[PDB]
Amino acid sequence: SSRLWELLME
Amino acid sequence: SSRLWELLME
Amino acid sequence: PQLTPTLVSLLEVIEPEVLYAGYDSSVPDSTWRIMTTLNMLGGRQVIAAVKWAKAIPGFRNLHLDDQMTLLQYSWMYLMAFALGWRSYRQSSANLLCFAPDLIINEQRMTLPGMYDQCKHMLYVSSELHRLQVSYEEYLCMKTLLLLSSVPKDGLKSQELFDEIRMTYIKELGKAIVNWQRFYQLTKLLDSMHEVVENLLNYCFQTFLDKTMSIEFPEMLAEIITNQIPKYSNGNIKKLLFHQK
Amino acid sequence: PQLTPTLVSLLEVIEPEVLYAGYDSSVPDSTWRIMTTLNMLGGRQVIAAVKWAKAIPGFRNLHLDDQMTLLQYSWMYLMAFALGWRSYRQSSANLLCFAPDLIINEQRMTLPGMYDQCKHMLYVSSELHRLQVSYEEYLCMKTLLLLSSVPKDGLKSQELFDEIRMTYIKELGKAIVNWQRFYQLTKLLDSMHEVVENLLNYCFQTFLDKTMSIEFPEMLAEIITNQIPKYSNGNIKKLLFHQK
Ligand SMILES: CC/C(=C1\c2ccccc2OCc2cccc(OC)c21)c1cccc(NS(C)(=O)=O)c1
Ligand SMILES: CC/C(=C1\c2ccccc2OCc2cccc(OC)c21)c1cccc(NS(C)(=O)=O)c1
Ligand SMILES: CC/C(=C1\c2ccccc2OCc2cccc(OC)c21)c1cccc(NS(C)(=O)=O)c1
Ligand SMILES: CC/C(=C1\c2ccccc2OCc2cccc(OC)c21)c1cccc(NS(C)(=O)=O)c1
Repeated sequence: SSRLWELLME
Repeated sequence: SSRLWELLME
Repeated sequence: PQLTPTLVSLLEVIEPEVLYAGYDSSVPDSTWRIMTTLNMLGGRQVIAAVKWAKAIPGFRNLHLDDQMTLLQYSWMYLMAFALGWRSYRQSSANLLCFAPDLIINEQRMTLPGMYDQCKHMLYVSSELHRLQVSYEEYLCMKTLLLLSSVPKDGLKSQELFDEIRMTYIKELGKAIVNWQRFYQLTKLLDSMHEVVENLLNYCFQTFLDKTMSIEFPEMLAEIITNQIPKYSNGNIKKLLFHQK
Repeated sequence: PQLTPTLVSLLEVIEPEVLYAGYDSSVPDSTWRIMTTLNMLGGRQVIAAVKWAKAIPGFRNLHLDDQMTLLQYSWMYLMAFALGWRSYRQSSANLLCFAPDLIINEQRMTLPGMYDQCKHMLYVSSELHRLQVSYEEYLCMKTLLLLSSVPKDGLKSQELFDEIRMTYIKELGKAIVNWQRFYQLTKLLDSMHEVVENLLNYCFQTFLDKTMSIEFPEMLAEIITNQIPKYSNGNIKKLLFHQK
């Protein structure tokens, strides 16, 4: 979720 | 740094 | 007259409980090391898969939440299929090529859970070998595996998702151009739902086992935490090329 | 007439290079496991130390950047001193109590680097035992260890930091109330700079060794990455109770 999200948002 | 920062900002 | 050490009372209050290492000597070191190393490589692979997916044409066009959803549902599909491919490309019987420096021999697997997972993987590898899957067919099939599962109520960008998925199915048919081959490769894609379901089950078992306490990297741990309920909620809808 | 598989060319372009596991069979499994487990517990301890520090009176009053700085410089001081304390409290000769389920015997340490680190820790433990340090003195000394190093050019909240540090020194003197004891305990605090410098050196060595490839949790890895240059920049100023 959170770690995945900030990787996706990069 | 970043992981430490968001732990400190909590 | 007498100054009291008032802050030491507060230092006592805030002192946290002792941490446990999770160390159990009953689990052999070899076992703990290969599982831990596999989880660590696994975590790094999910990262690679997220950066790969952000570069797939059409993928960035879906809503951020759908991209999130597709990656959380498909990470094990992407990893297992790429493992089958690298093992097939090595050509050695019973060898699983997790990485160029970590080639596991299923015939050296003493841990039964790991032995069972490896045998299923050997079926994936055996199927790519039987069908002599080309690199081009493989790339198409891998992209389809990113689009194989959806939530029960669907995605926010359902129409666009269906358009993109349709495009990759057509892409697979072109790379091959006999229709027969298509039926067989899409049948192999369909069979991956069963493979992954066994891999996720072993993964979920280990992730929750607080006695073994095998280490998991942070991002693999968040994705497993978010998924476990869904694998019991009946919230995952598997997309099948063929019945049933 | 002939449809080309155009997307497969882009699928080829974006396919990432194969990941390496980092696995080296020359390193024994026992070795890899204890180092990995220690780093994992270590990472969890830094988290605990950050939550502890946020609860220390006065600490939250400093600028967020100073709180950041103090934690990055002191994490190894906090960890080594708490390890010395738990080992002293166990009373067994040559035992290092990393956790209640991970009590290492230095006399079973086959890896020389780990053997050397453990011997220094046994000196910390031996000193707390010789001086019969009480829990109250320990809590004060632990807080002082959070305030033992500063950046070369100082902190953003220097005046307030000096006021807070002064308060904890006074707190230590009260908990004891013979001045002699104070000199001896503040001398033990001073000697921790040397202990930690050896521990950080072994830690930095392992962190950079890509052949051993011992695993480190994410937050320990970021703090080590930020610190390594500073441990060579001459950017750390050690605060001494006594000369020299
Ligand atoms: C029209 C859908 C079809 C097949 C099919 C289905 C999906 C994708 C590709 C296909 O290619 C042909 C193909 C090839 C093998 C098997 C197939 O379905 C079993 C299909 C089919 C269905 C029933 C009978 C036949 N003909 S035959 C003479 O092979 O029995 C073909
Ligand atoms: C997520 C990484 C993973 C595997 C893995 C790891 C690295 C590269 C490719 C992989 O393919 C899937 C694959 C297939 C078979 C075995 C695997 O590792 C055991 C892997 C896996 C699968 C199931 C469970 C676990 N973790 S555990 C051992 O703690 O229960 C890991
Ligand atoms: C005034 C600072 C001092 C000591 C001192 C220094 C810092 C903190 C606490 C102290 O407690 C007394 C104390 C106790 C032992 C050693 C000390 O410095 C060596 C100090 C001192 C310095 C020189 C001589 C003496 N007197 S004696 C008779 O012990 O030689 C004391
Ligand atoms: C940061 C955790 C750590 C130690 C540690 C770990 C858990 C609890 C208390 C600790 O006290 C410090 C302490 C003291 C002696 C030995 C330690 O672990 C080896 C630890 C440490 C210190 C130096 C190096 C390394 N990592 S390595 C082995 O890869 O080079 C870890």
